[PDB]
Amino acid sequence: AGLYTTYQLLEVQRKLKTLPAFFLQWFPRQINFQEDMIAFDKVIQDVTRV
Amino acid sequence: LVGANGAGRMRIWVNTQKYRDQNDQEQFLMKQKAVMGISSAIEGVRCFGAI
Repeated sequence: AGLYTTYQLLEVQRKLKTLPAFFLQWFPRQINFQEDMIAFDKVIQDVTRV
Repeated sequence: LVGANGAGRMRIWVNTQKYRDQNDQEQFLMKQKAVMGISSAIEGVRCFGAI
């Protein structure tokens, strides 16, 4: 002590918050396209008719 | 819905298929507010006339 005390430092306590992947587990396919847009087609074929 | 020794047994089916009408509308194939009980002893016959 005297003028000022001495110190022994222990390890740094790092509270760290994450946000784990719960919704990404249904999105498996990755597409790294360089073009502009992404075209889809959906076709419904009504056959159940008398 | 069987009793004990295979007695009085009932098999419950639920049918909600939907055909498209003659007038192009959705209609329930099996009637929804009703109960039908059919056996395999109806012995039905597919009739086919002349083309």
